[PDB]
This record gives sequence, C-alpha cells and structure tokens, in this order.
Amino acid sequence: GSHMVQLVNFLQSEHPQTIAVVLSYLDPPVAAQILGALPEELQTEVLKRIALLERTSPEVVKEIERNLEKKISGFSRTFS
Amino acid sequence: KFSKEQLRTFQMIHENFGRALSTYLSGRLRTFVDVEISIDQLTYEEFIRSVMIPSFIVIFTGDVFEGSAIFEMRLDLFYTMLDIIMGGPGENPPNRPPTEIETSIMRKEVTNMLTLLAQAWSDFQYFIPSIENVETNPQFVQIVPPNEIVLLVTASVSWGEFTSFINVCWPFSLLEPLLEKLSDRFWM
Repeated sequence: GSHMVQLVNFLQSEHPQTIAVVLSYLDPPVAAQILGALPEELQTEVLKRIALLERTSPEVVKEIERNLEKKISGFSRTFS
Repeated sequence: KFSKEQLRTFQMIHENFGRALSTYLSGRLRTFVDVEISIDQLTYEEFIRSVMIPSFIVIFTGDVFEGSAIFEMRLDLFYTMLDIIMGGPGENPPNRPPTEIETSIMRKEVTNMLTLLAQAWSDFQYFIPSIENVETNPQFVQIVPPNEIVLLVTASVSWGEFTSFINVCWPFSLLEPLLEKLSDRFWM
C-alpha cells in the first residue's frame, strides 16, 4: 500500500536506531514488512537494535511522531 | 587582535563552560564524560578549513550581540549522542549529513549546551542565545571577512576510547564592543 512505501522510502534514510524506535512501536507483522523492505546491511542492524531497547524516551518519540505526521501523509494507531 | 590579559579572562570563563558541559554530556550519554578546554587565536579562514566536511555547524547570536558566532560539533560525537538519546548504545558514527529528525533533535541539544556557555559568561555579558542558522557545510557559512581573527574555544569531549571536539568560534568583530567596556575603562 501507500503507507508502507512512504514509511520505507522515509525510514531507509534514518539512523539504524531511529528506525529501531519507530518500528518498535509498530505492529509486529507490519514491522517485519518494512524491516523486510530494507537492505540486509540494516536489517541485521535495525534488528540487533530493536532487541536492545530496554530504554524508551517520551520526548524523542513524541518528536519523531510529530515528524512523520508532517512527512508521511498520516500516522495511525501504533504511535497513538 | 587580543591582549595577553584579556586572554586569561576568556580562559577562566570557557574553562568553566567545560565544567558544566562535562556534567551535561555525562548526563546525556549516561556514562562519565571528561571535557578539556583549549583556546586559541586563529584566522577565520584557518578555522573554517579545519572543519571536516560534512559536519554539524550552528551559527548563533544573542540579543545584545552585534554579529554572530559559531558552535560546531564534529559528526562522530553528534551521531554517538543521537544513538544514545534514542535508547541505543552508540557504536557506529555514520559519515553523512544528519536528517530531519536528526538535526531537529540535535538542535535542542545544542541549545541547552549553548545556554551554559551564556551562563559561564553571565558575569560579563548575560545573553540569551538565539540560534540563527544551521548548516552542514562549512564552506557555506562565511560569518565575517576571512582575514579577521577569532577566539576559537575547543572542548576535548572524551570518554571510553572515544574523543572528539566541540568548537565555539568567537569572532573579534563581536568581542570589540564588550572588550573596551569590561576589560578596559573600569578594570584599567
């Protein structure tokens, strides 16, 4: 769909960590999809990271949030 | 052109900026971060070239300030920091220009950082830093004529086997008005 694609074209750029956070909150199967539509250099990476997220920040998330929602044409449930 | 008296003034101030800075980076990075201040006089052209491309540069000013200064951070520390404040460890510093969130999240980080600088100065000239522009390429800033002299403040941010530099470029064309009032008529 149009969602996933914009999210990939967008996420491809960001820090392996930045992706790690976003995808963290995402829906697990939809997580694997994007995580899938990215090259193997980062998959392994983004995934090693997504594993090591004991931490969590309320201002960086709410920052990325207010950043997609004005780049990707509409952030849904997951981040809500 | 700077005095050998006025130089000792700036050493005292900025040395203090490194103390609060040391303690700020430590509270961000979550582990101890030692910071060593070094200061020197250099041509603006001589500084602007010692800046690696690309890097994270932030040209700022204040209310009572006539001109603008530079606050540059080398990308390795920059990306190491971003990694941390996002729930990650920070093991690989990529060599490219920071993105939308990257610069937007790091902007507020250099604002806090910049503030403490303004606080180490509070005894001489209080000012509220108001960041004018951010640029990833140095051969694009050109703050003031390339021949002018600058007070370059260098902060050796070290920890672990890691060690980077934070530079604050204090131009003479911003230091001349408060130079004459504070280090000259009543002091001398």
